[PDB]
Amino acid sequence: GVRTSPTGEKVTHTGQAYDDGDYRRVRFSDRQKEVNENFAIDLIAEQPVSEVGSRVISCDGGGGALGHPRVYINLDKETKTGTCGYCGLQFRQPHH
Amino acid sequence: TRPTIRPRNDVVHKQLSAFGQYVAEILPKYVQQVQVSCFNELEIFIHPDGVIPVLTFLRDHTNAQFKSLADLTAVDVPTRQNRFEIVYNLLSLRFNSRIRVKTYTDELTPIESSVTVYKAANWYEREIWDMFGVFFANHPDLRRILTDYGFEGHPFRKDFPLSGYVELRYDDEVKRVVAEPVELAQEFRKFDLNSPWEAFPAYRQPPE
Amino acid sequence: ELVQVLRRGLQQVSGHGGLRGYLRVLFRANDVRVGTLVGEDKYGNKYYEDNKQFFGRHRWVIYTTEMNGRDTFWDVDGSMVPPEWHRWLHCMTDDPPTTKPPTARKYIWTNHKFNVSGTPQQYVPYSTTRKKIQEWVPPSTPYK
Amino acid sequence: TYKFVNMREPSMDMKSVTDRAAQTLLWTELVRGLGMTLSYLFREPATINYPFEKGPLSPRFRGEHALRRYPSGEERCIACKLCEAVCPAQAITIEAEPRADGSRRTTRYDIDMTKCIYCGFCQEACPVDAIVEGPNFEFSTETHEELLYNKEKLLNNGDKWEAEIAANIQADYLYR
Amino acid sequence: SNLTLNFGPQHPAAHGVLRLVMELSGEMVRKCDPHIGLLHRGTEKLIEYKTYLQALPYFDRLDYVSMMCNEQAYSLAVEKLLNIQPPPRAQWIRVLFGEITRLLNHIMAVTTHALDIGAMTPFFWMFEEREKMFEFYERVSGARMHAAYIRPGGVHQDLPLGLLDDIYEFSKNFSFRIDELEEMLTNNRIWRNRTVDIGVVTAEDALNYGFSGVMLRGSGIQWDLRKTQPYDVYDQVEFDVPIGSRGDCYDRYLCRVEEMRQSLRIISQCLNKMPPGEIKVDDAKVSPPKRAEMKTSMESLIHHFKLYTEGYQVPPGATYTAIEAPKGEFGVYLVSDGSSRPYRCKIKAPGFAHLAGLDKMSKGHMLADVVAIIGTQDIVFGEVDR
Amino acid sequence: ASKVKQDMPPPGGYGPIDYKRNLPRRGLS
Amino acid sequence: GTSVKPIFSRDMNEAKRRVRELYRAWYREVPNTVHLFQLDISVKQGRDKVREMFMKNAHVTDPRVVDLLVIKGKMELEETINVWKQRTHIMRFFHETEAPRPTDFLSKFYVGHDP
Amino acid sequence: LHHALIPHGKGGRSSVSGIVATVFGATGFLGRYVVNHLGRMGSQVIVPYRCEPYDTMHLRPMGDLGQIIFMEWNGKDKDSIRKVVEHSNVVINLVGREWETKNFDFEDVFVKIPHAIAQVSKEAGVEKLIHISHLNADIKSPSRYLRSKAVGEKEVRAAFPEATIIKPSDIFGREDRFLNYFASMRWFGGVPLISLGKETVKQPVYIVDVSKGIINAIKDPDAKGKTFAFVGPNRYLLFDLVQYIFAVAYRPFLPYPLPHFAYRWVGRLFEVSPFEPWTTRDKVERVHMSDMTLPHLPGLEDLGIQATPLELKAIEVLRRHRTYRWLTSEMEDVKPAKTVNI
Amino acid sequence: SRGEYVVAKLDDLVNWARRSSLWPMTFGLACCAVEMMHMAAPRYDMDRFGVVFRASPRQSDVMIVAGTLTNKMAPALRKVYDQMPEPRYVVSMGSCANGGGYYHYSYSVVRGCDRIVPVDIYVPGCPPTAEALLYGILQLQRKIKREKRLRIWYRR
Ligand SMILES: CCCCCCCCCCCCCCCCC[C@@H](O)O[C@H](CO[C@H](O)CCCCCCCCCCCCCCC)COP(=O)(O)OCC[N+](C)(C)C
Ligand SMILES: NC(=O)C1=CN([C@@H]2O[C@H](COP(=O)(O)OP(=O)(O)OC[C@H]3O[C@@H](n4cnc5c(N)ncnc54)[C@H](OP(=O)(O)O)[C@@H]3O)[C@@H](O)[C@H]2O)C=CC1
Ligand SMILES: COC1=C(OC)C(=O)C(CC=C(C)C)=C(C)C1=O
Ligand SMILES: COC1=C(OC)C(=O)C(CC=C(C)C)=C(C)C1=O
Ligand code: SF4
Ligand code: SF4
Ligand code: SF4
Ligand SMILES: [Zn+2]
Repeated sequence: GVRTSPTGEKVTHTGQAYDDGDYRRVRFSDRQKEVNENFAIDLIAEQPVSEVGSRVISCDGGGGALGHPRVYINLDKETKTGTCGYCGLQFRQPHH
Repeated sequence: TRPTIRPRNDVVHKQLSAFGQYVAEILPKYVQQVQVSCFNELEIFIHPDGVIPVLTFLRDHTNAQFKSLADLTAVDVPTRQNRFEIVYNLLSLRFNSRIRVKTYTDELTPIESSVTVYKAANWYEREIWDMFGVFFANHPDLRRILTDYGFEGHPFRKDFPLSGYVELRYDDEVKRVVAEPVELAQEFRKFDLNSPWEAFPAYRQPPE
Repeated sequence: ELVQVLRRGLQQVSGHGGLRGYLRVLFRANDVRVGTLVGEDKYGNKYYEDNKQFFGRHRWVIYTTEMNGRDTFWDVDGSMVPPEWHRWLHCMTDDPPTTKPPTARKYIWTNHKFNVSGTPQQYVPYSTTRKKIQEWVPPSTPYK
Repeated sequence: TYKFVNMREPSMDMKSVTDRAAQTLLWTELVRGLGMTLSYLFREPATINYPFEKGPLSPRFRGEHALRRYPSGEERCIACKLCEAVCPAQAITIEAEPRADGSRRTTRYDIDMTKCIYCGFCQEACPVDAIVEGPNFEFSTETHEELLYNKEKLLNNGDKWEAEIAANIQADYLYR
Repeated sequence: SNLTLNFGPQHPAAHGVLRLVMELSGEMVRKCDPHIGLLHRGTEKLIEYKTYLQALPYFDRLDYVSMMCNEQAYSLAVEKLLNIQPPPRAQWIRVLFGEITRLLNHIMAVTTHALDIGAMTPFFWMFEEREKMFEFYERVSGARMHAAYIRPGGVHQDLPLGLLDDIYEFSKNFSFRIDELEEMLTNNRIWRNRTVDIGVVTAEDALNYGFSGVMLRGSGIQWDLRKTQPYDVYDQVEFDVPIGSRGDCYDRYLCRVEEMRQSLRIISQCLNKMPPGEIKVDDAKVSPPKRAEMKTSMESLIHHFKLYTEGYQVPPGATYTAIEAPKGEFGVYLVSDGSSRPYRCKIKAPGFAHLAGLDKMSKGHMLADVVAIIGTQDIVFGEVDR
Repeated sequence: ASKVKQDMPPPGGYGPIDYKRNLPRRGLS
Repeated sequence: GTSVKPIFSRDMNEAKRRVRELYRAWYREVPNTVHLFQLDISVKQGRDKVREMFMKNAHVTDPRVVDLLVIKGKMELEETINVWKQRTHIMRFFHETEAPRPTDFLSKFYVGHDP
Repeated sequence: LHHALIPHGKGGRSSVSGIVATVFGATGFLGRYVVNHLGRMGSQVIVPYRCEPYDTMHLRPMGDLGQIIFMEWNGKDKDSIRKVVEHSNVVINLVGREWETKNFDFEDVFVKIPHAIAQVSKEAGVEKLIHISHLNADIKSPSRYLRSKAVGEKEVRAAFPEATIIKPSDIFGREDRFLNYFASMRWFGGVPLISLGKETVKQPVYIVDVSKGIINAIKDPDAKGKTFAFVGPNRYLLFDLVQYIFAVAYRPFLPYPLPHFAYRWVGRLFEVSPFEPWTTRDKVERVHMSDMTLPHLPGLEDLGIQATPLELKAIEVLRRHRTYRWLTSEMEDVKPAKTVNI
Repeated sequence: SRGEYVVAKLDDLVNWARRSSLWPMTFGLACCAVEMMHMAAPRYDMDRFGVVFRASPRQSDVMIVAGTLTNKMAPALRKVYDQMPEPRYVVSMGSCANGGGYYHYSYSVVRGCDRIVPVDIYVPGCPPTAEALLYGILQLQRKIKREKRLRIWYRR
């Protein structure tokens, strides 16, 4: 989700962009500013929420030993989804 | 206790203790202490004045015959009144043994050169002079060995900064290499690593 | 057995498509060996193997003459190989990507880029953090 | 147990004396050396045809660094700073803050490749396989500044080389 | 007056960065004054600013012709201070790669010695074998020379499934390469003229000057640290120690060739007797746990975190640990104050004492003789300057 | 939970490896 | 008594004698240094620089410190005589590329925070 | 003052000086010294170059990482100047040529290019402009080179009213065309001098003084629209100066008088070279013309610089011109020449 | 124009002659020189590209800074660089020469050889493999293929 700035400079996913008065912009003349186009926040927001039939679920990021340390997530709050602290995947219990 | 723990040898411990007692008995004028570490290393702590006699004894004694000087270096402990610790490592090929001899000095007290006993000492003392500033008397040719020509200070002292005081570059106005005060684009980042919980109870110090 | 060597050379000449292709590969790669085609890039690189050659010469690549924007008839470099064929060519695996394709991901580049140093596209470093200290803005209205 | 290398005595009979005289006056051992060089002349050379042919490597090879993602596209790095703590050259600089969605992510991840020793300690320390040493070794530059990598460059490297990095990790992770 | 000449640092025969100030009468060498420190990087202070794991890669770059041997010496010192024991498979791997490293070092020494004397071909013949051993290094660690593979817990990783077969394939053929080099050099009258009775040193002078390794064995001294003070599993292998009788360059060259043959012998024994089991000590307060355990169990994650951030603490004490490195006795005087960072780490390099004796060895010789004597001492200045 | 698989020497052992010097005479009188 | 042992000198008189000998040697050597290193400075400049270095440590009142300073000066003279030093090493005494820094309070206040 | 441009550090290589300077003509004699002085204290330097990049390499070690940026430019293209001055707060113009090429003459390099630089810098918002002219610039000067200098300084003042104009006189240094030019005349055996050089007075100035003066003018808030004259501390008759130059080089001095028209003919003959001419008719005229005295203009001393005399810096230039026999001679041996001062 | 074509062809000829005959100085500092020697070894055989070591700086075209540069060593490296006839090129090999590397914070180490001499190509690695150094050499050859000396001279 790359947007442009008033000077035309591309904005990074961390939100960095030189101001108009900033002289450091001169380093991009006759060259380019390296920006990664795959914003992880939007990509993780695109993932669907899993529904499970237990109060506690377990997440390891997928791939077993190729994922992250395995953690357990509580799903007692009905008006909220449980989020993995490593992966960002979301889990919930069936409602309504 | 078996698989992961290093085994200990008690025969060598006993032999090294007996030889330490032997050396201490023969030279009571200079020997201040004798220790045997629990991984079977023998050290002898002596007064500085006995650097030449003790070493000579260890080199030429029939029962000692430590005829090889493996290493000679210094250790800097600022909290001591005598800052510098001088360490000789000796090897006896006849008896297949090793011994360590230790003494001390400060910034203004010379230590007698041991080049007459071991030729190998010649460069080692030079290094000690270059890195710590300890002067050796009667050295045949004492000067810097490791540092740049005209270098000021002794970098291996604890109070010497890691990056030093000066840095070099090429200047086109004078068409030569010049030295300037150090400036670092990224400062070295000091890490505070020690745990606030004691690790080894066997080394606990009295609370004074 | 000299005639066998000479006929081997003639077959090498004829196996590059005639004199024109033989000279083209002789002047582009300084080598005229004929191998078995393993695969072809989407960029145009061709990959050959000959298991009778000793280790190191048993696999090779004939580079394309036109990568993303530059003419590579003479100017070729090892950074033109895409990662899957890179893994095959450096003998980090035995299975070519044709028979053992890599896992597909939506974020993997669909177009390999070679080394871009010395060009406008080259990477320029910069700080990725925002401003730390915020300055006071004086009021725009007179004070008396 | 020991052996001697230079403790033999030549024979003093007329036969051996004349053989040694012939060796002295007719240059026999020099001719043997010439024969050895002539033998090497007719062997196939060991030279490969770089860059059309490449040197052999293994999946464990440590090369250009990269930052990786989960299959969903979310970054693996959670800014624990273990790689920064363990790096023997102090080549890694990390700044982090809570993201807009509350995630623990970096705002700065810099590697000075002119400080780095390519020891791979960062990838051993990492608990989520976020930072890796890739297989690429052909990335020479024309300026010093191009070798000071920021987070955008490392993420681009990950997206560029993941197809090979994942296969390389698949071949070795059971040894780790 | 005598003519004063700068031999190096920018000289093909200076073995890197060395400023040999020579006083010459004609081409007779009246005095040699080696000036070093052109590669002094201040390694020991830097080590004082690192944890024990962080300091290990410095030993790769001390003697950059014998990397895993320096790793082994430093690991043995840290193990002694830690009162822990590597597992048997790790020790066998250590000895195998130490012998491979000795092969690499001896190839480099002999071939560059011949190159300096004027024979260039054996360098080219043997550096292909060096490249194959570099491939072994890379397959085990991912790096061709600076492996960082041997660590105070054992080794970083276990062998890949096909490595022993390739090592055996290389070893069954290396002896013919040794034979070809010998055919080029050993009986050549020009080589003997350039080597025999050059740089003679007596046994007593060698002992008093602090020499070690081949520089002793060429003079008839029957000493070898692998036989008198074995460290890992060297008491379980059979090999002979080559001994010279003249104390000159030629005898030391013969000793190095014979040591290469003995290294092939030891490598064969190590290949046949490799045992199964783990490759680092099963003690997670020293050696990091496996990745699968670190991502599964709480204690494993805690110990991984602490070992990679703070590092393991070493009980206070000082050790001098020495090994028979390919260039001679390589030693470490390591002092621990109880924390995770060493208080002092003095490195003992055999090349230091060997180069300090260059002036003694060059008396009554010429310039080319001094070049040969430089080659015969097997000097790398990374370890000399530190 | 299969059998442990590790890099090991083959059953029995490897073939013998030559290490001694081999310089044939190879000459006339 | 304080029970301290000497290096060379017994008191300050012998130390001053050694200082004078070292100064004589450096003063004699300066013109040869100007000739051999092909320096663009004059002999008077070199002798003034020599004088300046000695004056810096003039305040020291301990004979052991003076002895060590004389040893270091002799080492430096030996480095210079044998041309172990290069031109850059000799010219480092003159700080030719270092911009001058004002000692006044106002100048320091203007430039930065350092005292 | 735009926080990113607030000075920081100690004034060394890794410091921030707060200066963003675009230096036109930075690949010449004065350019290397100016760039080195800017990079010593940690300024961001922008180098517009038209030459082969191989000829800019010697300027690369003069700055910390990222502090020297190289960009192509065309003297006849306004957009190149715009591109290379868009971000600078200081623009320095050191563009000039001693001879006329088939593509650029004196009017192109001393009037049109400086005027374009001044106009584009004023439009871009650059606040400080330094323009280098000549001390002898005159609208009625016989030399083509001097007349264009005067016209160009007028046009620069018109385009950028707050510009600082600096007029030096015959800069000498290691890469100069003043001491080297006279030393190289030994190859013809004798030195031809118009009127034996007895009616020409010179006041040469050291290169480092000029560079330091440019730096101090950049850092001086009072020097906005001022015109300075950078001259050395002594004035010499041309004969005496050339005699001293030949004495420092230990070469035999054989001066002979040449008529003005004959020297003009020699300049014509040498002008035909497609490469850098050994001399030109304009060059001959400039050499024989006396340096002006402009006491009403401020000088180097007004910028805190004590002018370096030629007697302390001639050896560093002329030692290269000695034979092996005289290479080691010290600087205080060659009996400094006489000065016509007051 | 005829002059443009002639100078362009002469530029191509001179550039080809220069890049086909690259003679590096016999000069090494530390660990990286071992990989340089392996690049000279038969597997890579740099001599087949026209790259031949020569000891004298007067007969060298390229300087490869292969290893750590100390403060004691910097004047000698600058001196042997200055004694190379022009055109000359510098290749920086390894982290130590690039920016200091493992010893960046040492009191006795120059933080990158580009503080002493101008650098054309930076080769990353500790050490770079022989293949990586060969890649850097070929990149320098391509850079030499791109220069326009006679065309720029004609443009003057
Ligand atoms: C008369 C005596 C004095 C003059 C002597 C002159 C000698 C004669 C000229 C010799 C010409 C031979 C050069 C042509 C060979 C080039 C081969 C080709 O490959 O070059 C390509 C393009 O070549 C150049 O662009 C042009 C070369 C020649 C330019 C025009 C020819 C001018 C000749 C005029 C001669 C007159 C001399 C002056 C007389 C006074 C670029 O490819 P390259 O990078 O290499 O290889 C890449 C490596 N790979 C293939 C393994 C991947
Ligand atoms: N040296 C002296 O005696 C004193 C100098 N003068 C003035 O001082 C200034 C600099 O002097 P100096 O360093 O000796 O001159 P130089 O010859 O050394 O260099 C002048 C600069 O101007 C550039 N340049 C010249 N012509 C053009 C052009 N047509 N287009 C683009 N750039 C061009 C050159 O670049 P390139 O290399 O590409 O040609 C070069 O970088 C000049 O303005 C000069 O007039 C003031 C009093 C005398
Ligand atoms: C045969 O050509 C070569 C040399 O010239 C004799 C070298 O010096 C070197 C450098 C090695 C020595 C010890 C200086 C190499 C690698 C080489 O290949
Ligand atoms: C292994 O010992 C070494 C040498 O001897 C073979 C060298 O020649 C050199 C450098 C000289 C050549 C040109 C590589 C180095 C750095 C070195 O370490
Ligand atoms: S490879 Fe080693 S030196 Fe490089 S960033 Fe990782 S931990 Fe640091
Ligand atoms: S890359 Fe890995 S180790 Fe480094 S901060 Fe990110 S998650 Fe932690
Ligand atoms: S970069 Fe690495 S391999 Fe190269 S010299 Fe430095 S420490 Fe050694
Ligand atoms: Zn998860």
